[PDB]
Amino acid sequence: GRLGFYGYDLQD
Amino acid sequence: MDIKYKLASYRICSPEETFEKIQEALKKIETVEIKNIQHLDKVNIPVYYLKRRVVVDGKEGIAIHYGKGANDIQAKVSACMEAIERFSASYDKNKVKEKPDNPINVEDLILPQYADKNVKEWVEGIDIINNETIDVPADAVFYPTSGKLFRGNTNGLASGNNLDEAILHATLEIIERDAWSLADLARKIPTKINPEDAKNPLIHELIEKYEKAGVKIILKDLTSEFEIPVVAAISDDLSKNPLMLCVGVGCHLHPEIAILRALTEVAQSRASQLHGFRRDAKLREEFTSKIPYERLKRIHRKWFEFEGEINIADMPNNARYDLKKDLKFIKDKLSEFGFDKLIYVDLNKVGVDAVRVIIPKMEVYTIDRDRLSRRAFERVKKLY
Ligand SMILES: Nc1ncnc2c1ncn2[C@@H]1O[C@H](COP(=O)(O)OP(=O)(O)OP(=O)(O)O)[C@@H](O)[C@H]1O
Ligand SMILES: [Mg+2]
Ligand SMILES: [Mg+2]
Repeated sequence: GRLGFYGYDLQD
Repeated sequence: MDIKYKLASYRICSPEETFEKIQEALKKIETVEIKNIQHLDKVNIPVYYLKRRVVVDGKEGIAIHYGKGANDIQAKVSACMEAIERFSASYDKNKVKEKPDNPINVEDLILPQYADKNVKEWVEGIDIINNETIDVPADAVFYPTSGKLFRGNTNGLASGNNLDEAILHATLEIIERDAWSLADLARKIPTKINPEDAKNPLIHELIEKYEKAGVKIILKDLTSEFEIPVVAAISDDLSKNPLMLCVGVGCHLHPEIAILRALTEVAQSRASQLHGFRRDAKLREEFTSKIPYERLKRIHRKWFEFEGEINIADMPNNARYDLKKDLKFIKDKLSEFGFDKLIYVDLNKVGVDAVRVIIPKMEVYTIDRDRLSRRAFERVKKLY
């Protein structure tokens, strides 16, 4: 879906 | 001017010194390996990982942290200082207050529809705009969390060489993700940045590294109302590999530092994808690799298309190479636009400065799609 990225975590 | 390292880092001391100073902390966080992974990509830009030992309730495991930079030591220190930042963020009962003395309005944090608004765990912070203590929810401070108020995330965590350095970095990150949130909502992202007039030699070196590797880079201006540069660097690989459609987003008072950070983050995104160690990287490998390239370029149209171009000379530059003065400027801009609180919590755990910054009303939609305020739409209208 999204562009590749880096910099954060988010819990599900 | 306490910023001694201006060209790439914008830090009070050298990356070499930072690495020397954090050796004890790196053992305290149970570091297992630190490695360069440049070789996975074709762009020749330094990207590091640090792997550390973790226990997730029952079983032993590994947490990984990536690092980015214009040179080797910067990328290595980046990985190390992320790992230390993230280790420092874990729940600490000694900081928890059950009765809030001066509670924040929890609504101002921008809550998901499913939010449990009954906060039982609070943490004391300092609002450095208004110079007063304030209590914020534990869910907004630690990482990971119970996730009662909202899903735990790492936005506004930062480490640094001193307290002010960590605060500035975490503040810039809050500004970054707010601006990225607005860009994600926007139907178009009209403004391209032409980096030709960069005074910084390292921007040219990086742009040239992408060209020779056959990676097309577009720079987009995401700068919000505060005149604090936010830049997206978007990679488009001539190989047409869908996984190499990546974004890096940099934010700084100096526009050339923002651009440097965007350019190195692109390489970091690409390399962590190719590494395939993280859950998100593995899943993107499995599912997104089957998504046709032209569909992705079509989905993310706004990132590649542009209505106009500006030069770096057209971009605001309010950097003063001094932390206290830089923080002063930002405080003024936040207050100016109704962001009347800038809160930090000290999270120093292993002898290294680490903080959470909380700026109520700043958007996090780019991270958590469940959190978006009514005011974002008007902001998008105004800027885009
Ligand atoms: N030379 C350095 N000295 C002290 N701390 C550093 C240094 N380099 C990076 N850090 C810290 O390491 C962590 C990661 O920094 P990095 O340079 O990778 O930016 P970042 O936080 O990934 O940027 P973004 O907000 O765009 O994701 C941050 O906590 C940052 O403050
Ligand atoms: Mg960060
Ligand atoms: Mg970023």
